[PDB]
Amino acid sequence: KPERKRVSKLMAYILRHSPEEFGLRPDVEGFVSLNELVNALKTVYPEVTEEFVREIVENDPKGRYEIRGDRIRARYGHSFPVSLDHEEDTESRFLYHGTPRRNLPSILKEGLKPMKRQYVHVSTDKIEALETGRRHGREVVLLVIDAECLRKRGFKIYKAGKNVRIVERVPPDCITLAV
DNA sequence: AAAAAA
Ligand SMILES: Nc1ncnc2c1ncn2[C@@H]1O[C@H](COP(=O)(O)OP(=O)(O)OC[C@H]2O[C@@H]3OP(=O)(O)O[C@@H]3[C@@H]2O)[C@@H](O)[C@H]1O
Repeated sequence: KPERKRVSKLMAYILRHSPEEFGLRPDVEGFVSLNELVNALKTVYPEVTEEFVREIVENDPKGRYEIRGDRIRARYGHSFPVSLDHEEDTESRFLYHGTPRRNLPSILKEGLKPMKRQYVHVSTDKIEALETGRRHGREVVLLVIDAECLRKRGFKIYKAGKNVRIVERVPPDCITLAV
């Protein structure tokens, strides 16, 4: 549990935020070579192996990582531009976003913005949305989003994880409730 | 900061 989480957090740093600090160059789809990631991870944790990383990918409860052959990427969460190929979510009526209550006045004025990432992240699941908001602060509000309001304004929603969804932005008129 | 830990 403890060693996997540390290696998994470093993987997220490398694959979403700072591949260049380790000498890696993602392609336009966000993939790096698997052996490159293992060698990068080894300069911090020298006991990491290809099989140990493959384990983390297959057991990740959110679907954070994707392996295609000898290539690996994070599926969402990037702060550098990636051309993702996820399928569109056309079925969800409501989506959810958890956030510290202190952010609500700004969000009611501007809607949800991607901030430092490329996309706004939301969830199909209320618990997962609230647990994500709790990363940033103790007092959290659950935002309910009308997904069809989003599609009507042209902001298509993509299936990035099991429950994770990404969208360009969420205008304030599409936030129906804050709980 | 699933954005390492010091
Ligand atoms: N207009 C506005 N004004 C002020 N504030 C705003 C805002 N519009 C939005 N905000 C808030 O700014 C924060 C950005 O934080 P940021 O970490 O970029 O986003 P999120 O909290 O959505 O997390 C994403 C992934 O991170 C985890 O890692 P994971 O476990 O792999 O997956 C999960 C998950 O999918 C956030 O509080 C948001 O409300």
